[PDB]
Parts: sequence; structure tokens; C-alpha cells
Amino acid sequence: MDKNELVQKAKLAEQAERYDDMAACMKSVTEQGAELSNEERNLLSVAYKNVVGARRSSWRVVSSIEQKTEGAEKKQQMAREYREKIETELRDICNDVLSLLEKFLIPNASQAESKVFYLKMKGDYYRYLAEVAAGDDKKGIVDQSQQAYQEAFEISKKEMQPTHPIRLGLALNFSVFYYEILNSPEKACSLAKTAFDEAIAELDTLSEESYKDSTLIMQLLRDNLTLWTS
Amino acid sequence: LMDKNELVQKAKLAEQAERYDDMAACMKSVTEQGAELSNEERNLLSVAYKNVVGARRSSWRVVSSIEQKTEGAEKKQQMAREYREKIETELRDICNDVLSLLEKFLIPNASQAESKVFYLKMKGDYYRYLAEVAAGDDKKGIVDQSQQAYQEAFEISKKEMQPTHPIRLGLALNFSVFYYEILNSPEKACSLAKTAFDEAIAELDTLSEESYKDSTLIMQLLRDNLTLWTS
Amino acid sequence: WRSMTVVPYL
Amino acid sequence: WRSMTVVPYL
Repeated sequence: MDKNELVQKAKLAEQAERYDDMAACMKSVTEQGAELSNEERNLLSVAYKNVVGARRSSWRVVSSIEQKTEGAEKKQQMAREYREKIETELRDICNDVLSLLEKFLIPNASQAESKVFYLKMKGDYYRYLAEVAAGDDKKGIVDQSQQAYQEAFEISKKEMQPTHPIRLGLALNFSVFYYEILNSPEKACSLAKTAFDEAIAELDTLSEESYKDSTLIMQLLRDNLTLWTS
Repeated sequence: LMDKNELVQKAKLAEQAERYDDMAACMKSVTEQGAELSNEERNLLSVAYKNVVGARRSSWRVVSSIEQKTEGAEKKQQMAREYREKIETELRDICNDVLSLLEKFLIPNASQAESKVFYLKMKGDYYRYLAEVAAGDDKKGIVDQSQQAYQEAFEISKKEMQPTHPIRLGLALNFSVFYYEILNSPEKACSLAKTAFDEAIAELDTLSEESYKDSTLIMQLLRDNLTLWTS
Repeated sequence: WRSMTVVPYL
Repeated sequence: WRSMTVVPYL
């Protein structure tokens, strides 16, 4: 294959809403070594997040049934084994993505827009693993998601403006990491609230192509805020 | 994984997780067991394969319309053609999967008449799905096979069922759609939908405390395909 | 729009 | 209603 055609096929799979196809294409483009476009970036995000997000939604439904089933041994042993199958599928999706990021995507990220973007993606996909991890392995998966977020966060506070969609995306997702993975609502809301207000302080710096994407995130910042304080 | 009641438990759970390939694999294993399926086990196997095939149907309509809108751009159309061909074999293999269950297990058991009609409309449906995709050589026969399934179920249903049974109005609705969307005969299609409808309001005495919602729903879709087809 | 169909779930 | 999250979408 060749890169210009794989992004065309993956772009076709997306309209056909067959996201496993679209993801296999964008893994093949990535495994070619060269750093990806700002269009090739979005496609590989959209692919795997649709791929993984399906396993995430199934997992929460099956895990909530497995908890509501206490007392019927044969119905609960049956829900447990399916959850493990579903989550094993989830684990392999996340390890698929985090191996692309350590061997191809992060090391060849030239600029700071990409370095922040791909390290927020690392934090996300470790958080997806933390959402499900148990045993004694949670502790290690969680801090590695936080060390990805915090590195990307520092570059963003330094190298990007408070309205850049990728810096408000990192605030929104990190703020959610603090709330739903670290049970720290106060860092979580202080972080989202500051990201929101520093971005309104400077609406002079919105661009003609990004003001739609930046105002959308600012709205989800204050919804995570409004949800979290009620 | 040989317990029949356990496979129906897994399929019922796959459905809640919206994993319809998993759910189809259980209800196929339940069916292959010689069985003769419950009326809930019939329902679970319907929703499974309906969702499974229905996804490939929806993808096919998206890629097939891009390939037609791509006339003049040689390389985008050769790619949309190759993807449409890829999707179509998936759709075709799902349909030959179901029609193999219906000939070897489902239609051959079928003690009752409620079930016989249900599975022969289902045969008509999944040959239609094949006709929606068939081209040239094998299309003529694929359409004829769907019409002989529908017409057997239609005759059994006029004879052994009330005009309000959701299974008899569901056949009318799909049969009318076959006439309109596969045989291009809109006048028959509307005569069939309108007749099913007017025969059903005529005898609203025979609505059940359990089925009145479901048959009233289908009566509305009969007259909605009708209103659509007359413009 | 398009033609509606059912496998009527009962 | 859950915690909401993104991926910019450029």
C-alpha cells in the first residue's frame, strides 16, 4: 500500500461507519514511520476512539449487571466471564494504541501542538485501562496516565494559548482524570474552572477555523463543572 | 457451552451490551440444536441477525451512493467499487447463513402456523436483502426465491390468522415493500398495503390486551409507506 | 425518506 | 449523566 490511498480508504470506512476498517488503515499509515498530517491525526483518533469507546460502553453495561446479580451464582459467574472477554478485547485495543505512540507517534512528534496532542492521547488510553484495571496493577496504570497528562499539560501552559483547542482538550480530559480516576473533585474543578476562565479572558485569540472547536470544549468544561458541583 | 438455556442467557446479555455478532452466534448455536424455538428464542434470533445484517445494509447504501456520485473521478470510484464489493460479500455471507438456518432447522420444524408464516416471511426478507444487492446473472432467481417465500406465508396468513395479528400485518408491510422496492410495481404494492390496512381496521374487535400496541404500530407503518409511495 | 419494514418484535 | 471528554477534532 501507499499513504495517500490508505487515508482515502480509511476516510471511506469512516463514512461507512466501519471503524475497525478505518483503524486498521490508520495503523498501517502510522507503521510507515513518517509523522502524520493534521488530517491524518484526526482520522486515527476518530477510528480507535470509536473502536475502544464501543468496548467501554459494553463493559459498563455488563459490569453493572454483574454487580446487580448478587445471590444467583450461575447468573453471576456467567456475567463475570463475559466482562473479562469484553475487557480483554479492551485491553488489547489500548495496548495497540499505546505501542503506536511509544514507537512511532510520540518520538516523531516534531512540534509542540503534536507533542501535547499525542501525550494527552497517551494519558487517555491509560485512563481507559485504569477505568477497568483491578488486582494490584491499577496503581501503576494510573500514575502512568497522570505522568502523560502532566507532561503534556506543562508544555501546553508554556507553549500554547488558553484558547487553543488542543490545550482546552487537555484541560477537559485531565480535569476528568482527577474526578473519575483520582477522586479529587477539588483539583478537578479548579483545573477546569481555570482553563475555562483563562480562555474567556482572551477571546481575541480565536482563529477562523478553530473558534467552533474551541467554544465547544469550553462548554463541556463548564458542564463538567456544573455536573460536579451539584 | 452445550447448555441450551445458557446460550439464551448469553444472547440476552450480548443484546444489552449491543454486541449483535456475539448475540447472533449464541442464537445460531441454540437453533442448530434441532430444537424448535421458543417464542422469546425466536425474537432474540431475529433482533440479532437483523442488527447484524442491517449494519452491512446501511454501510452498503453509503458506499454504493458514493460510488455513483463519483462518476468521472476514476480513482475514487474504483476504490468505492472495491469497498462496496467487500461489504457485499459480508452481507451475502450473513444472508446465506440465515437462509441455511431457515431451511435446515426453522421451517422444517414449525409445528404451528404462527411460526410457519413468521419464518417464511423471514425467508422472503433475507432473499430480498440479497436482491437489494444482487446484480445481473443471479438476481432474477434471487428475486423469485423471495417472492415464493412471501406468497406462501401470505396464503397461510390469510387462511389461519386474523387481519390484526402483528405477524400478518408485518408480512403485508414487508411484502408491499418488496413489490415497490424490488419489483418496481407500485400499484400492487399500494393495493396490498391498503388492503391489509382496511381489513385490519374493519375487524378491530380482535385486538388483544397484549398485542394492541404492536399491531396498531404496524397499521401506521402500512399507511406511512402508502403516503410515501403516492408522491 | 425510505420504505419501512419489521420483523415485528413481539 | 457522566464526566464528558474529547479529542479536539481539528
